[PDB]
Amino acid sequence: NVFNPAQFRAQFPALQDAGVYLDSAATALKPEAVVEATQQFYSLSAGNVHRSQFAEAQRLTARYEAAREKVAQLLNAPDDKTIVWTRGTTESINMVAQCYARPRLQPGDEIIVSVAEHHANLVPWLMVAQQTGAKVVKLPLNAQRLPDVDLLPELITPRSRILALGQMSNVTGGCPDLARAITFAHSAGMVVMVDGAQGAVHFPADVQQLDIDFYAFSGHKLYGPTGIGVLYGKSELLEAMSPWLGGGKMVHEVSFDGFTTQSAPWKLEAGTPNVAGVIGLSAALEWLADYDINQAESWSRSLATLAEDALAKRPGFRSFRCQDSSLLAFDFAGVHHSDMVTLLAEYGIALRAGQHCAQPLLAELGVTGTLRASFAPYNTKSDVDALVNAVDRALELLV
Amino acid sequence: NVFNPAQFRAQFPALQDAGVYLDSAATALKPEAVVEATQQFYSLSAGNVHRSQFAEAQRLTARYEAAREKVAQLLNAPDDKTIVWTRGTTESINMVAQCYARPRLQPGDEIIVSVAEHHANLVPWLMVAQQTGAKVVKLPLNAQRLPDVDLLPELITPRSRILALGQMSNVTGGCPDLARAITFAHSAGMVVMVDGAQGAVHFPADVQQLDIDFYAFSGHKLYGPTGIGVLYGKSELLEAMSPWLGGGKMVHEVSFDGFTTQSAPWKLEAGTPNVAGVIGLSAALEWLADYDINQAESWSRSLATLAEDALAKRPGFRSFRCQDSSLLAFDFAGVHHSDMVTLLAEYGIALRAGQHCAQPLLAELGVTGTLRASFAPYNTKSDVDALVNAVDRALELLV
Ligand SMILES: *Cc1c(COP(=O)(O)O)cnc(C)c1O
Ligand SMILES: *Cc1c(COP(=O)(O)O)cnc(C)c1O
Repeated sequence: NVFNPAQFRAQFPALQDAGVYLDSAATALKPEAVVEATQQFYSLSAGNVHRSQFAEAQRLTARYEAAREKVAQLLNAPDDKTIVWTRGTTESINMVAQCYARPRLQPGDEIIVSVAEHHANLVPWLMVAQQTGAKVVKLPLNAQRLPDVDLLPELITPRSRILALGQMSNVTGGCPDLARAITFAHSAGMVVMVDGAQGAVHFPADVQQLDIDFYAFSGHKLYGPTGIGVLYGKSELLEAMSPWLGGGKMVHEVSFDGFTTQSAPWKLEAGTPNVAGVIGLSAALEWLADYDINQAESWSRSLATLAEDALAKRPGFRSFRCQDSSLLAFDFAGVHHSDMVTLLAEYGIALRAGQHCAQPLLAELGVTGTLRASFAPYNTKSDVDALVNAVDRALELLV
Repeated sequence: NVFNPAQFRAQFPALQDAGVYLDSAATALKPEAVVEATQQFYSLSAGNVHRSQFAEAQRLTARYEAAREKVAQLLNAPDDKTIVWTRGTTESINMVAQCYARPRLQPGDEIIVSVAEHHANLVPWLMVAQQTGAKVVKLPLNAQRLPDVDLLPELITPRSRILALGQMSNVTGGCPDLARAITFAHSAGMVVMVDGAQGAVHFPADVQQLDIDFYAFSGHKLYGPTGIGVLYGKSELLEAMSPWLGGGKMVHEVSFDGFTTQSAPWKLEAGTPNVAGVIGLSAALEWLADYDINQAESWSRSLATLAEDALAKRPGFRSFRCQDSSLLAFDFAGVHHSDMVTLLAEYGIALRAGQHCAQPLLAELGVTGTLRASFAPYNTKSDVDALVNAVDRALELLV
């Protein structure tokens, strides 16, 4: 189970054309298993007849049927009925806000949201706050740029009901002390929405050991299809939630006088699922299971380190990176980000700049945007050199 | 632009393995263009670098960027910003209920829902009725099994605010007189949710000539990806709607004090889109545009006729088919549906039985379930013979 970066790399058909692909934290390239399972799914009938490809069809069904269990295995969830399909981390969090919090929250209740949250884990709370007369309370950063979990006892009041906290920022790659935050929140009877969109990729959460109430992530960042994500909830919480969308499949009986719902997870999954997305995510998970994530992520982090140490030698560098993360957000003094993104792309280096859906974090860091190079296990030491060499030449052209 | 069934048929890689595929109204097979565009999308970087497949990458971008316009062209919508991406007809209708109706509806307002509606166009109305103290009012069927649009003046009151009406039933294939219903509803100041999940496939609605307020459909029935659908709304209505999910992309500015939203359609599209679904749907639409839908649908309907006339010669047949539809729902006296589905599948015939997410319609028809064979332009006269021959033998084994 020894991680071999060249073995991992060989599985990604896009890699040759992609150049030096350093934007995995926006979205990941896919291994051949995800490409092939999706191609089979769309190249075969989903019906009950197979005159020549029965083997391939039985595989697809087996991938679909095992898919909740593959997510449960990634999170150490105790059973697969705690896994709910969504179209992404965004939908998952809105489902918790609307189906769990909205029916419960009273005027004046408080929702503590960290300053490092992606918009996905902030906007739905501002909305449900408006809807219920509840209030969003800021969790600030500490001096090392992580949500200040030590502040929580001071910020928790009798009115505190929900904590929304990201396991890992898509800007700094920082992870707050999540075990401690959850200990403090639970002493106060609160429930915690953990945004795992980056955390599931890099440090997938053991939701039992961490006692996580709700955990959300997206397939497309976890080497997998677009349009699919997960909500994990403790079984009692999924049971406590109101239904989400209404329609087929989430009901048992329906008449003009009312309806009876399925139990979770189906209660929360109206209409035709994104079958291609569930099958491709299952394929991504089954492919990923062959790799030790600790070794893969240590490799990715080591490349970010090489890059950050090198870039730190050039005039005007600033890094926003925390905890030797695989994600390297940075700036250069006297450089327009979009110019640098474009010049890097001419050198065959794919990365991005912008606000990263993290306006309050950036405001707090005193910037309007950052460049961000993120490293994955299909990157190499030569990708780091290519990045640094391209930056040198961009600086020469721009500064 | 002469329709040629053999030309249309040749485009579907699944067909050989699929046998005689008669379940298109549950979900459609895909043409090679949708398979290939999805394979390219997942086999290439979505980033800014392409060292060898720049041509393929520019195509994918062009498919994505033209995709709203391809939907607008199918519906004769006046502009592409009236097209909103969803994960399916179900989400589209819930978005209209939650974002348009819920903020407006007062205790006692009335929502008229036809007895022929799929659950997708009934459950979200029962939910928003509960939420707002509004009431769902039944639109009954006439003697020909269509929603009784002539009854509408009698059923419309001062309190009537919304009409939910299916353009085409997924059971009977029946289409109510939609122009007239919309005339009556609009005289009353009401808005109309038109469920087009089947109608977009067979008789795609001209939303201008029909003056449709909201129209919904799903990609997977329109020869296209799972996990993608459309909401069309008149521009003033999309503007009037509250935001749907909160998160990235649907906002401009976000802080702890509030947020400003994009205008429609983006206002209503939080988080990372289902990019593979948008690109594959665009590919399905561009492929479909080469065919005259009138000729294709007349061919599909002609096969359903051949099948229904033949099956009507066997003892115990009952048909639920309306208007010589491409969809043929039926029963045989003294036959357990699931037995017949299984025996047909041994003969290589793929169809299904069940409630078709239409409990109130079935209750009204006096049945618990129907078989349903649905015909598409990739079906043939020999498929009709195969179906009839298999039924004969099933009857012999079962009755
Ligand atoms: C399929 C269907 C729906 C629901 O579509 P989903 O893709 O499952 O959201 C709604 N109405 C009719 C008439 C349908 O056939
Ligand atoms: C990507 C991301 C999201 C949102 O994911 P979608 O797939 O766009 O719904 C939320 N949080 C973090 C930390 C992310 O990186």
